[PDB]
Amino acid sequence: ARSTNTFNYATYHTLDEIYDFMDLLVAEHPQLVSKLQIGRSYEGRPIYVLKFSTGGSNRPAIWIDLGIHSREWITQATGVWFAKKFTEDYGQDPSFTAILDSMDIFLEIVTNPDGFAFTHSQNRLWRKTRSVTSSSLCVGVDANRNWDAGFGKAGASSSPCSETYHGKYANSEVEVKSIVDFVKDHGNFKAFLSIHSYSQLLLYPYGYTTQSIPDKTELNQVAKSAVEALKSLYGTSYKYGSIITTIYQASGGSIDWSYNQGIKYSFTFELRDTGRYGFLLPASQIIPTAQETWLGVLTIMEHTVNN
Amino acid sequence: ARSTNTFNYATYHTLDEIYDFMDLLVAEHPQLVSKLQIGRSYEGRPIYVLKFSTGGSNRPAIWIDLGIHSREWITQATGVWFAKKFTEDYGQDPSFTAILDSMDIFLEIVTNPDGFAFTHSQNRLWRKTRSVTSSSLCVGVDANRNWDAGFGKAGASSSPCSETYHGKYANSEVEVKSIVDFVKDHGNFKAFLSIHSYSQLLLYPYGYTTQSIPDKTELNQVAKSAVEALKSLYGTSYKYGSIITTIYQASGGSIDWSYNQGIKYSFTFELRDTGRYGFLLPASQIIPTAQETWLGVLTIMEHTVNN
Amino acid sequence: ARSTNTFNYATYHTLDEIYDFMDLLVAEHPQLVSKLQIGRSYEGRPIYVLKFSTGGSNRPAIWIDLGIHSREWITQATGVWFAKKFTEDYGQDPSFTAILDSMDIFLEIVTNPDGFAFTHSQNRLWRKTRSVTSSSLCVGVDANRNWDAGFGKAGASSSPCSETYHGKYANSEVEVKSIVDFVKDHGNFKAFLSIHSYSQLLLYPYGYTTQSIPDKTELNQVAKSAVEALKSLYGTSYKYGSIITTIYQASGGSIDWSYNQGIKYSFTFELRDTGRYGFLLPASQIIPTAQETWLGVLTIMEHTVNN
Ligand SMILES: O=C(O)[C@H](Cc1ccccc1)CC(O)(O)C[N+](=O)[O-]
Ligand SMILES: O=C(O)[C@H](Cc1ccccc1)CC(O)(O)C[N+](=O)[O-]
Ligand SMILES: O=C(O)[C@H](Cc1ccccc1)CC(O)(O)C[N+](=O)[O-]
Ligand SMILES: [Zn+2]
Ligand SMILES: [Zn+2]
Ligand SMILES: [Zn+2]
Repeated sequence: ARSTNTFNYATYHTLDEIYDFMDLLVAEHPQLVSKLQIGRSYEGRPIYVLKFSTGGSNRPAIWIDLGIHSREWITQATGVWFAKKFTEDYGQDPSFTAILDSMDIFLEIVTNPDGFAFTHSQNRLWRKTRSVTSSSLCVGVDANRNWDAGFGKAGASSSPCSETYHGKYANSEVEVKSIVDFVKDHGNFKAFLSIHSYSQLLLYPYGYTTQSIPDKTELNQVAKSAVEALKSLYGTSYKYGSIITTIYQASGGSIDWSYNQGIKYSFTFELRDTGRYGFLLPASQIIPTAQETWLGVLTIMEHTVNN
Repeated sequence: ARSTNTFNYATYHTLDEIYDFMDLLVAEHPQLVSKLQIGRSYEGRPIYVLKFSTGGSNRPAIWIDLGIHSREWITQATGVWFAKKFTEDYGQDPSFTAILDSMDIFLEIVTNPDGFAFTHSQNRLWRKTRSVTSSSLCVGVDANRNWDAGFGKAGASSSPCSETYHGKYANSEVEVKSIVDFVKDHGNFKAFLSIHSYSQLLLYPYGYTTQSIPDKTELNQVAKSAVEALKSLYGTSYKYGSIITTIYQASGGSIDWSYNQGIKYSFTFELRDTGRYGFLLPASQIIPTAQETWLGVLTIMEHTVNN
Repeated sequence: ARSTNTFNYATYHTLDEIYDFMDLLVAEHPQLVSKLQIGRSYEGRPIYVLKFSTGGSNRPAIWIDLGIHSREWITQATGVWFAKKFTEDYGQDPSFTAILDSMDIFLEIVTNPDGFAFTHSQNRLWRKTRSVTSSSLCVGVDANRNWDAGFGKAGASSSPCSETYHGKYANSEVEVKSIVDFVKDHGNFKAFLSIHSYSQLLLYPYGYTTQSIPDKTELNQVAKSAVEALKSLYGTSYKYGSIITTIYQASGGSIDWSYNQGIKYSFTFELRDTGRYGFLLPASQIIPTAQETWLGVLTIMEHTVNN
């Protein structure tokens, strides 16, 4: 595709195609989008974040990371769609235009590029990073159990060979540390959304502890409204609540870390399909999934701009 | 450097320094080395191939190209080291001497001279050529996606601005066509090796198709022996296999083209570092990388001379 | 015959006559038909596929293979009639024209050329390939038990001398691997039809397992519609259903592999006669069989283009 207008949003793409997509979008919308490299993956691949801004100096921001678990293909596909949608709706949709006129959005489409490349090359269901560390045959860490929020506690595995291995220590994975450094340096993030796939859930803070967050009432209602908005499009039903009470105890998670940094609107989305196809969600559902999910994300952004 | 004996092999050099190196070597070893200009780059720079021969008439040959991707500096540096090594070992090492007594070696140290100059003056990470298309303000083509082997198929970009742009048509880039005309004219090449950088892999034919080559078993055995020889020096671990099964589908590749020309021993090396430094490999690793890679290349040459 | 217009479609032909037929058709309809060589048989004979296309780039396609079992002569004869039929009906029959204006059809008339030549020269009832086994005096493999779908499981024999020998490993037979690679590389096939002879059956996915396919309801109805269309011409009755529930458990089959690749409309046809003549079907039945079978095939293609 020589234009984001010829890019096939209804099909799954490779790392190269998505990175090329990034440059096309920036070339096509230079006053709105820019490409930032926040680090290099374990295998040296550049880690890219698309910044959507209409100006200002470090305006309140919204963080959105997708594909931290490589096999969750619907997320990277949705991230690409999100990127295009932002450029299409700014100056067209009153609400989204208002958000971007006062806030910046940072979108990381492929948070785990080495694993993504691997899902295309050797194993479609690979989910961890591709780091090799100590005296262990196995490879990779579950990057979403590597964050410094209840790191190493129940809800993660200490076995390097486990699919939910948390890594040697908090932030050991460069893919995670790169985000931590960017967000802490920025210092003005108001929302932090992590997109994952399948189970159709919208969860808020703490998977590592049963302690209720100080903002439970508000985040719970924001989640309720977001799920209803998402549902209004195709009838896709999502369940919502805190991570630990909704799915299970899970430690070292991204939104527990961001919420503890003071980023109030921290939520994690588990996208489409409740198991019919699971991680192998048909390409025919990419656009519909992205469209409905957008409604839920926009709902959250709206609460962030007015609060 | 006034002599190839004073040339600093442990540091990265410029195009001028490498070209001057070629003349020093030819002047020092007239009966063994000659400099051939197989064409001119897009920007008019001469394209040089060092020919190592001990006589004969169009003897079976071995082709070795390095630096087709300009930013992969470890390859041009290794290419220079190789040239020097050939002159030191011929007549001394039993095996290499036997190889050059029945075969010629054609070494192209800087296959993409325009890109190389660009990496020194404007962008250290530039990889494509410097050709200027017509309907785009972007520059260059991925020379290793421009060959007439599955040209234009999945595994390359049709967008001129892409880092993996395949170009207008097969062999559009003069840097590629120059090699194609040279090899076709010669008509007696038995080996074709393309040297690239980082990921530590030794790959054989077909990145453009899942079809296994008719000589898969043999090339796989050769690759296995070559990686073990390379590993024997410093313990550097290389993985091997076909391009598509090891990495991913990639079209317009050089060894896919050479193999389809009837050149059985077609391999591509992806040199040192698995991502720690990536393309910015420290100069302190030049000599060790060249040394170990040499063992692997020699292994391939040996299987070519006895078969 | 110097023209496909004088070609005798009511008689059985040799490999050479069919191959010459292909060239005549291509010469007469260059804008619609092209001949592709997708590989070489065990004994080195070219393996040809006729591509019918009105343009486009990698358009959704329909695959049709015939003669994988050499003695099933009615299939190759039907393949020849099919090829001619497509060139006569495009631009004449609204439905077929619509199919070709949006889709490509790939037709392999003689999937097992070595065996075909053998049925003409040595054994009219030979059905396997002609590959030579290392430690065995027996020759050939049952190409339709060599596919990577339940390969080696119940429903095939591991004995080289058996008429249903599955071979050393999945895809061991180049006649099978050639199709696999082509279809995999293409990546946009929507239907995969394999044509065999006698029993008068139309079967859908899974002969190796009793597991019901996710698309059983749709394929079953499509099958019902296809058999009704086929019967409507001469009253030929066909039975339909899954391979395992209709005939018997059979592993390594073509449509089990194609369906598992994501090609929804995968069906296998067992043509005319329920046993009176068996494999030795009279030439006088070639055209009537081809005509009625076409209606069934067209029916499937129609469902493929609208879904
Ligand atoms: O617990 C996990 O690792 C996630 C679910 C999740 C998501 C966010 C916070 C805590 C848990 C599962 C998944 O989304 O990665 C899907 N999966 O690859 O099993
Ligand atoms: O796919 C590529 O373009 C190469 C790897 C490669 C090398 C040979 C044949 C097929 C692929 C990557 C590289 O060696 O050029 C390093 N890079 O990404 O600049
Ligand atoms: O099992 C076979 O070999 C086929 C029947 C068949 C056909 C398709 C998928 C599974 C089985 C019988 C035949 O069509 O090959 C006729 N024959 O016995 O040569
Ligand atoms: Zn996940
Ligand atoms: Zn390279
Ligand atoms: Zn059959």
